[PDB]
Amino acid sequence: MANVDEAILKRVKGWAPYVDAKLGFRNHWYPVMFSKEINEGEPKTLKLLGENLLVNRIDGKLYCLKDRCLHRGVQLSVKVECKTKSTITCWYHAWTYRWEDGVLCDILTNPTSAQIGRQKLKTYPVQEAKGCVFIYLGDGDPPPLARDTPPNFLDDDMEILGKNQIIKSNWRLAVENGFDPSHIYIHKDSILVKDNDLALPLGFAPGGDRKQQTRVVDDDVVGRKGVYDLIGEHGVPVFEGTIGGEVVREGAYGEKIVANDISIWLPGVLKVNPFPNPDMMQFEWYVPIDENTHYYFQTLGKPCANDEERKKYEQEFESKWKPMALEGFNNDDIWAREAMVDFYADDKGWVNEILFESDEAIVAWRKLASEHNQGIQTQAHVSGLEHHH
Amino acid sequence: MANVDEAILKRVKGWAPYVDAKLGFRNHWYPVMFSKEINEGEPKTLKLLGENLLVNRIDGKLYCLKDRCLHRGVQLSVKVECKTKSTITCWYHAWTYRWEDGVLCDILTNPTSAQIGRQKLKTYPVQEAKGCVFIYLGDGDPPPLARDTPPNFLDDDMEILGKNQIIKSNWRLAVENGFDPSHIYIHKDSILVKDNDLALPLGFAPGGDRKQQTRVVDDDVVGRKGVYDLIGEHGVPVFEGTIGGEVVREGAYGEKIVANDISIWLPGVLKVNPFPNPDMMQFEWYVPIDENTHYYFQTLGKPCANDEERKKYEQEFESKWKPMALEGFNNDDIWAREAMVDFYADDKGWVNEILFESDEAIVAWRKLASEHNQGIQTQAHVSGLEHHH
Amino acid sequence: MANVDEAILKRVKGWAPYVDAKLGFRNHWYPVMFSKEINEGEPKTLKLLGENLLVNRIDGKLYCLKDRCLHRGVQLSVKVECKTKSTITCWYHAWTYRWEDGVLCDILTNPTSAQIGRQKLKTYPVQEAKGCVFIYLGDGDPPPLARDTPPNFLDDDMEILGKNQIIKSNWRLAVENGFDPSHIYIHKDSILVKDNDLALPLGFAPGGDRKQQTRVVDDDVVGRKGVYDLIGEHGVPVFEGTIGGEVVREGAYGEKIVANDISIWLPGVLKVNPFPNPDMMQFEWYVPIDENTHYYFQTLGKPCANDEERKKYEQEFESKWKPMALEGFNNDDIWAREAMVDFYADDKGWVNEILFESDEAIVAWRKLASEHNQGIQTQAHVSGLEHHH
Amino acid sequence: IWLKVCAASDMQPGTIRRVNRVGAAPLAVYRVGDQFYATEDTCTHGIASLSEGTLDGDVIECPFHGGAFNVCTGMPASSPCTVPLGVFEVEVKEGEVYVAGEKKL
Amino acid sequence: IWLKVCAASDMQPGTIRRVNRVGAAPLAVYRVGDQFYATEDTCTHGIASLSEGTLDGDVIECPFHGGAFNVCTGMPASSPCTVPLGVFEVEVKEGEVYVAGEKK
Amino acid sequence: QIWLKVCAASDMQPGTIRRVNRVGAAPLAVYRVGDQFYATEDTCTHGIASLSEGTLDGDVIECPFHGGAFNVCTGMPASSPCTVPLGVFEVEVKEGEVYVAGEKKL
Ligand code: FES
Ligand code: FES
Ligand code: FES
Ligand code: FES
Ligand code: FES
Ligand code: FES
Ligand SMILES: [Fe+2]
Ligand SMILES: [Fe+2]
Ligand SMILES: [Fe+2]
Repeated sequence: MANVDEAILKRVKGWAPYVDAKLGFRNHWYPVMFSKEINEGEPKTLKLLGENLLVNRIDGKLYCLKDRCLHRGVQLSVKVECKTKSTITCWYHAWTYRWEDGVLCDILTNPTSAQIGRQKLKTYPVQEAKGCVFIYLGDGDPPPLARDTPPNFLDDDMEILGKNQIIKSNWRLAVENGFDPSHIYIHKDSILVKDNDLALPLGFAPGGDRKQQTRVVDDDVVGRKGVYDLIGEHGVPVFEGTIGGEVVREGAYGEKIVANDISIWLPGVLKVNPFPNPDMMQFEWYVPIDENTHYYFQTLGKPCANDEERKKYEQEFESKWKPMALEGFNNDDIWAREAMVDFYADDKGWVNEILFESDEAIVAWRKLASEHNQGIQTQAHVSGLEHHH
Repeated sequence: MANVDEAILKRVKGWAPYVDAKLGFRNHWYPVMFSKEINEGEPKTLKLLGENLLVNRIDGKLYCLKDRCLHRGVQLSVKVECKTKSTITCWYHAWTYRWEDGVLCDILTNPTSAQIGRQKLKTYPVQEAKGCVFIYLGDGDPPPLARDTPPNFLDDDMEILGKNQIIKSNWRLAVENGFDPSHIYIHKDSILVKDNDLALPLGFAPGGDRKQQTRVVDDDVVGRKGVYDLIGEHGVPVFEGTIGGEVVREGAYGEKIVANDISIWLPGVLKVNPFPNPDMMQFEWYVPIDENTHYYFQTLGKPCANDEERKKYEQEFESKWKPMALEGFNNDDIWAREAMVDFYADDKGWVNEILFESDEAIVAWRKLASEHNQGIQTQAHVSGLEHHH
Repeated sequence: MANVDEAILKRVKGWAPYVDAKLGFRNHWYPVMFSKEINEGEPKTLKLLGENLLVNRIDGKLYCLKDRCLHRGVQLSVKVECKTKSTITCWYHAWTYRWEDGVLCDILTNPTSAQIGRQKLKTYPVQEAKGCVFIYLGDGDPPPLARDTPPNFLDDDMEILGKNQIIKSNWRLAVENGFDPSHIYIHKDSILVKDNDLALPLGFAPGGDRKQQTRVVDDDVVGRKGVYDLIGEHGVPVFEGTIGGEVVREGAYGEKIVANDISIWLPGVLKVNPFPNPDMMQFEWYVPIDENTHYYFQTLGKPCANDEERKKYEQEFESKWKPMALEGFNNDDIWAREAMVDFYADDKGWVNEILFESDEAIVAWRKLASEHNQGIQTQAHVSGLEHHH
Repeated sequence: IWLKVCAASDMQPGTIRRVNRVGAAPLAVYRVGDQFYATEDTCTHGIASLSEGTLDGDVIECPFHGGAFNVCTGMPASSPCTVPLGVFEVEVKEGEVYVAGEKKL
Repeated sequence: IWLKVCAASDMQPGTIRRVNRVGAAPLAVYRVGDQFYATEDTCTHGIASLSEGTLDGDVIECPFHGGAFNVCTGMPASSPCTVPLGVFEVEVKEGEVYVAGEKK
Repeated sequence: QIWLKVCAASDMQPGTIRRVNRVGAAPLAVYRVGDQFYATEDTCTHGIASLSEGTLDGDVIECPFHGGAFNVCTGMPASSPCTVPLGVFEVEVKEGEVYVAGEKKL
């Protein structure tokens, strides 16, 4: 709420909330790291939706506390002091908080303080699923994690392996690039296309009405909100690029058909199926860290019926899929996202962009995101909500 | 066009347009590089008046396109894809433009798009003269290049040689330092002074009335608009600097008389004659790149009747002039410009500066520039013009 | 004024001037360097309260001039040119000023200029005391230095030795951390505690009413204004830190009793007595350089009756006190100050901080400073005071 | 040559009506007072449907970015629009509104 | 149980009086017009004394950071206050002011 | 040079300014505030501006260069960035004739 020039928001009537959501959507679950990255009694720091957080694993269970002391606002992490298994003590004046509920249970520098038991450090729900750590960056009782995950990600037999890193672009540029039907063009020379004999057109010549270009899901059995890209249902794949009638480029005429099932879901996770192989699936989140950066949380899923296949899958992942697909293919997406930063940096790109037919998919996402997000993260949420009268 | 606080513009009633022209003057020709730096089929990038541009040479002729795709605003130069001699294809979604008129002629990702043939990427006129590349950063058919050049620069027998670099200061600080009569003082120890036996005073004691201090040219047949510094016509050159009556410094008593004819011309090019030698001339442009930087486009002119004389001149240029003059003399101008940045950075310097007699020349220029510039470049010109009704 | 959002200042009714004094208090004496750091005819640059200053020693006496030429506002220090013993000549157009009164006495570039003798560069009183250089960053005749110094610093036999450095935090965060009774917790592991057998509590359990927590001094005859921290007069020192009633940390049970007399004084100098040894005193200033940095001017005073004693003290200072106390003890104060930057950087921490009992001392200081400071330094003072008829 | 849109009655002054055409791009009919006008439905600046925009006098504002056009001349009225809109001839013979199949030259 | 604070006339309209309780946290008694209310005196956001704050209608503004509470419900009316104030019912019998000994 | 012949009080309308050039000396500026006359140096003390080219608002003259201003009666600065007072010259009317002193007051 109130992150962009009001004159710009007034112009973008189709999706003002989305344009305002510079810092992301509050009250949604977000993956931030892999379970193996956080060990028992070893607190880890991270920034999510502009908020500095601390996550710890106690007796195997994860806990999340805002990494900002209530007293003078210092990050507790500057000098971690976990003096008892269930608490953390600020290094400055020793205010002590419980990981379980964030309650200020003790103050070593003044055991008689009236503040003890009268203040609470912000805590956020944390849940581990498929070896991934999700944090509910929101207030009140969280909804099922399924609401904020693409279909099949939580399937019992789905084996998830992935990678995570920080990318220098606002999260929305990442989301739009991923769901962009015509961005395939930047992948025409990827090693994966050749080395995995994939069929990859340069783009699509749309067919049918614009209503048929996408399929919006307003509610799943779990409250999921998303959009399916259906440009290929009535569209003509373009395999030969021409300029002035002359052929100047060709798509890839491989045998493997992939990525014919693409959908984007709130709070901002893409599902591409099948990819990068006919028997696999890719789920990737674009998690807001701050207004200029995001976590590019990539995961590849494959059904596995036993430890054998899982072991085999993990072997193929490390030896082929990770370097050839997650990196060899998706690396081009990273610099493409970075290339849009300047145009949207002053928020003017949201008004000056000139869209074409395939952008119906992006428009559908902006509208869906604007109508069904669970809250706009504001700078005030970061510093401290404010209200007068 | 509102680039500065209205309170400040209201205070500087004599040259408000000039103070507002922080980004430079639109609708003028500007030199940005030398012909030999741009080769056939090798697009080159640069920023002029805050706008990212691309220049290419096709069949020996230069063409300039704005380096920003109409679609999602990325710079085409991130990954140059010139697929046919006369076009350039955006690396992202393959929108293709013609170099000669900027028309969107093809889109490889969707050859049926309604945008094809209906959109146009901004183009700017480009003209080569004296081995220098000039770009008309303006709209509509361009005026003659001569209007924006100092007298004699385009003379048939004038051999032009020079160098160009990027300097960290607003273009106006560079211009004023250049036209500043009393700033000669910073050159009192230049190697060119001794190594070329120059006569160089420390300053000037003014003589005559205000009007006699300069000659304003606003009736030039070529349309040229500029000012001549005539401080030395009625004054008395200072050769013995004194403090408390005691001589503490002396000017150069060499034999070679130089820089007795100095003039500044819109959009911002200085002419110093004769210099660095009694038989040469210096022409230098201070081209706006953005609010904090400018190109210091230096050129030295020397009449030459044949290739034989052009070499001798070139040799002395490389071995003497360029090293001893363009650098040995002008390097002090560079950090002098940089030294004024802080005072004018907040636009307060335009109000708090305390001028003295010789600045009458600067004032004349500010007024000339304020009255005869062809347009004020604005950030809106950079991002995309904005208007309502 | 105009340093902080008015909405925020309106919220902190108890100490608005203090919250507004981001650049420090004007019209007070401030130490900026040690005498032995400024040598004869060797001008030194420094920034105080946001103003660039030049200091020089001529015939042993110190003089201070604003490091900004009245002409085009460049720093004279870019290229110092002291043509004669009693003057400095701007390197640009040679305007010459006298160190003694800043009067523009000559202009080498124009001896006839009407500005000569009719302009004056800003000068500030400078005074050396106890080997420390104090500059009165104020207007008009300065008050006695004693007014802005803590008691005993100027005592005849008090030998002063110190260290100075630039710290990346606003000066107020430094002042509060130093006068903060409970911050003692951060020093529990300081090498000084063990290496000097110090008795050091972990904190304090306050006793008595509010007024008893401090002693506000505003009746001192020399005019000094400050506050004494009397928390230990009715409060129980904490030596056993507990969580859930269990001892997790104990204080130091050394034999040497120190720091039982702590006071903060305007413009912002702390006095800790006795420290770091029972026979010594510590006086430290947190001098505002700009909104984000300050000088951490540390001094240790010890009575000495002759050269033999002061020579011995110096050797002990260099071999023990400096590395063990000034660095070994206070280094933790430095990162503690830096840790509070983010919270107060947007000025929001002044509203969102959650204080507890011992902060009563800081509140007293905030109120004293707000009421007895001699003026709020503003950006206008830095660029040039403004006033419209 | 002409297509039947609707009865002048079905349209309140200051309203827009989208007219779909088989085999062709949609058109937009605007009623400014008692007169009718028609243009392309698709905004020249992107892929927005002007029929979903807001009409103010004889100026239609695009729902996507706030660009606008004069529905009579088809000329851009507000940025970011720069490409004139295709205008079509409208006729109200006997309370019935008709739109020309092609844009008026 | 109940504590005699003072005579109703001892307080001018729109004023606040601090009530100290040995072995307990002080309370603040507010007089809004001719009505009386009572809450804990210590702001829940710090160590400020609400009795040294600004009363605007039925809302008390803390003197430290501008946080505020509705002296009738004890609920925060302005940031940065987030923890509800302890409220005590007040009784005015025969022009005499009495406040409950325990929150409720 | 004690009293300089300026013009007839009739040649100046209330609220106007007149520049008086002097041989071998800096110019003066004569201001008519109603039916009274005042004079100061013509050159702004903040730079090289001619105050006669400024704007007179009552008894305050505004410099055309940077917006600084002075009180024409006292010569004291009225608006930043001006800080140095102007020299004031006495003006007397003899036979409906305006005269300005050749030397400033003090
Ligand atoms: S800032 Fe954490 S206890 Fe003080
Ligand atoms: S950003 Fe250039 S074609 Fe899409
Ligand atoms: S800037 Fe110093 S004399 Fe000109
Ligand atoms: S699509 Fe209509 S203003 Fe952009
Ligand atoms: S102590 Fe009351 S609002 Fe902060
Ligand atoms: S010259 Fe008059 S205000 Fe600057
Ligand atoms: Fe991609
Ligand atoms: Fe120069
Ligand atoms: Fe400390």
